[PDB]
Amino acid sequence: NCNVELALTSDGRTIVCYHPSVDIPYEHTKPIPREEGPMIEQLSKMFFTTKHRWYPHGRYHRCRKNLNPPKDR
Amino acid sequence: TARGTPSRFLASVLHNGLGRYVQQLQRLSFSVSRDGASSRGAREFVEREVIDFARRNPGVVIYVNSRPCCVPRVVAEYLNGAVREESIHCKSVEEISTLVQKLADQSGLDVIRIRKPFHTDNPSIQGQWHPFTNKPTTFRGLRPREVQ
Amino acid sequence: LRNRVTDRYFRIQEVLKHARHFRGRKNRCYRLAVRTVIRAFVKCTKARYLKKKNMRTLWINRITAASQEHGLKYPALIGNLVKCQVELNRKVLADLAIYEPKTFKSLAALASRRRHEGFAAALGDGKEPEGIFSRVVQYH
Amino acid sequence: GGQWRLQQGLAANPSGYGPLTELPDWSYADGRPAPPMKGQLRRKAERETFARRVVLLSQEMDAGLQAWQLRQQKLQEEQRKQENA
Amino acid sequence: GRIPGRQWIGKHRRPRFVSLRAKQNMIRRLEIEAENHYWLSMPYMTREQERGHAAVRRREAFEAIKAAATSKFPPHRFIADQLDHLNVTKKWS
Amino acid sequence: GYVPKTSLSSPPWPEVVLPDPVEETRHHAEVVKKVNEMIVTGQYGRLFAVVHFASRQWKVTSEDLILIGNELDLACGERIRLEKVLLVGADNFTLLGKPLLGKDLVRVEATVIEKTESWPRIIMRFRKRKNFKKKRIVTTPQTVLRINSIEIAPCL
Amino acid sequence: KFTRSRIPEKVFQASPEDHEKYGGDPQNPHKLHIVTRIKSTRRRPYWEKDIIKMLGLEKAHTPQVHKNIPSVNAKLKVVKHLIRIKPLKLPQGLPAEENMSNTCLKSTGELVVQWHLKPV
Amino acid sequence: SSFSRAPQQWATFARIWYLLDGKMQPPGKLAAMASIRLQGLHKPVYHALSDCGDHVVIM
Repeated sequence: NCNVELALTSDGRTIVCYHPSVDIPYEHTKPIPREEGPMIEQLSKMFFTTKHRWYPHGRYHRCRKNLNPPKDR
Repeated sequence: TARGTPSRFLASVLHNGLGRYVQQLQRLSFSVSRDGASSRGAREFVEREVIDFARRNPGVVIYVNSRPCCVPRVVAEYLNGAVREESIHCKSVEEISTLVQKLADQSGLDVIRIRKPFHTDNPSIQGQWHPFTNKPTTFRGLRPREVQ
Repeated sequence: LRNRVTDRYFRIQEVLKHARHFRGRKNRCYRLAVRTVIRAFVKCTKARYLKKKNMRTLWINRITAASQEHGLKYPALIGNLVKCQVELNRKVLADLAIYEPKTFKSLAALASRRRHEGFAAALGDGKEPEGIFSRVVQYH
Repeated sequence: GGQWRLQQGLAANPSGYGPLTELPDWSYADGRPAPPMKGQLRRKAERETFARRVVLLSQEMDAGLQAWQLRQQKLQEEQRKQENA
Repeated sequence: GRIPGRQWIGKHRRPRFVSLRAKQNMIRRLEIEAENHYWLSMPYMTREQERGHAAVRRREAFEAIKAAATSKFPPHRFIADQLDHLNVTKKWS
Repeated sequence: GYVPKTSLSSPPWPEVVLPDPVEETRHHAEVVKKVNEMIVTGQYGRLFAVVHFASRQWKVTSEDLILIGNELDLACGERIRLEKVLLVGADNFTLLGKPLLGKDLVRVEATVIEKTESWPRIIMRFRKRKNFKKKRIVTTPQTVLRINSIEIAPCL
Repeated sequence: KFTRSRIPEKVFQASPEDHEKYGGDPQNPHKLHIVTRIKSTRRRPYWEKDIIKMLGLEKAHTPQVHKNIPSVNAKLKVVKHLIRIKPLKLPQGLPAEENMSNTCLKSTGELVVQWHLKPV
Repeated sequence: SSFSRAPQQWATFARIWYLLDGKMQPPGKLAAMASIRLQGLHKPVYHALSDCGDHVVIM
């Protein structure tokens, strides 16, 4: 994707760039259409992750996790 | 260290600079001792400087007690309810004066680690990046290897 | 015993409050706590330098990503934004890449155009006019 | 990129001398200039000392050359006055 | 392969080879130092012209050093310090 | 002079011609004029600005906060015109200087929120078997600024 | 053994080709040197360390003014591989007392006596 | 821009599927393109903790 308009100013001290947004054309669009081991295996295959992420952790790790973390924005 | 200490994101108290700056310190509670030696600088501060400090910023209300509960100490109370209890034990007059001026100039938020040196509510004005910002569209929007 | 330490509890607890989040007897026993806490404080002191280094490599990776998706490379964009006297650092360039992509598109186009002006000037040696965006603003 | 900056006469480091580091960072809303930053005060002192040393060394070597010319000229005068009587 | 004693000491030492940036770095140091040879190749005065032109400044610089070294004497002592130590039990009346 | 169509004959990079500066400076003049109309007619929303304050560049917008690691020598609540703006952009256009924008063109104005110090930071030195252990506690002063306004003038 | 090095006079004789290469002329030599340390005095002998400490070149990458006399040239010839030497060119004269606070040193060597920051 | 918080985050951090032709190519250059895409190093949002990798289908 490349379409912007650059222009050095008259005295040549600032660079003015102009860049409107490219809107998606209507013609480029589609219409809207209208156990325990096996559980880890099924979740791993459905989310494309390893099995190791799905086994639980002990109580020591469950307690250090911050329960009201600082939230920004 | 920082992995043992808590942390917070940088913020103001109540949007303190948009419309008007409001003095975020609410009270100061000096508790000097009359016949004392650790409160020598405290008595110097009370005799010399607390009048000028109380006139310099009238948004704070300053209580001075004699024969304290514990030692010469200052108890700064802020608008968000936070209470900072500093001790002026065995401090001279100028150290007490600059500590009080420090207490007047800060907000009640904790002095724990601040995660970012900046905090923007609306960080993107042209629209935050998603993987389709710079990909071009296709004839009727067909993904690769589609027959029709 | 004429005078002996009545105060040692607060010495131990002065060190120990920094070891509470450790694992095993490092968080209780004071020999192990002093060893590991001194180790952790030295690690913090060196990790400031490593923090600045790692932040810079992160900005370099983000600028490289968002310059590859315009066809450029990282050294082209950095070396040609210098030659326009655009003295933006890496932090700002990476954050413009992340949040504000039309400005990074404009910067990539400026870097590419200054690159092409540099190519035309360097290949065409001799008395030739210099390019427009390759103009240098002098400071005295 | 700071090897190209030397070929333009600019500083190698953009944080060196230039408009980024030798203008005031801030000014009041009224328009009053700020009390100057202490980096510029230190840097002006270093620049002053450099110029003072340039002036002093130039004056010293100029006076040394002039003194040598008077030594040679007085030497030849005393020799010519020993070429008499 | 095994190098017997230690990599960079001894009889059989570890092989090191010179890359291209190593050569180019040595080259640019060589160019800087050759330009230094140039700027040292043209003195402005000779030895008999320079003789004694900075004698006065060098002598007064040593006289400043000498008068700093030979003024090393104990500080004064005042009454007001001792009585300002009396002030440590000031009370309110 | 002539080399036939061969794999190493033509460059792999695509040939590009730069336009000669006559119609290019005409194009530049019309673009600068039209951006100047967008500025004077209020065709911008809120503005962002890369601003070189104390020793580092900040992506500053309106209504927001900055932490600075030094005394600024100002009591709390006074406003500030941050000079050394060095990029200012909107939803549709940017203006970036060489290396700065002029003081007649961008006004960025900030307020001093608070004057704190940092959290107590640890400086600990330790060389092993040499009995080398030193500890220092530092608290660096900090000021937090509220950027109030980034307005722009139609001088191009 | 490794001993202090004498550099023969014949390398410090400027050729006309070098006069064409660098911006120097044999008659009318430059008045002052700008010497800068670009290389560390560790893993150098004690005499080179001494001469760097005693030409005022403690800090690397700082400009330092010295005379163009054969004694300073002798010291600089001892330490000519740790330093970079350029001539102090003066486009205006040496600064008068009113102009001397508002001076500057460009990286090309010149000491301008009018230091502005506004564009041309 | 002007999205709600959850869809904007979902749009930023979603992973994409890239088809990669593999006829007459060396395995190393295909591996370069594939590993750059898999670590998420082709994204300005990239971080090693964020797990912003994508799917690559080398046929």
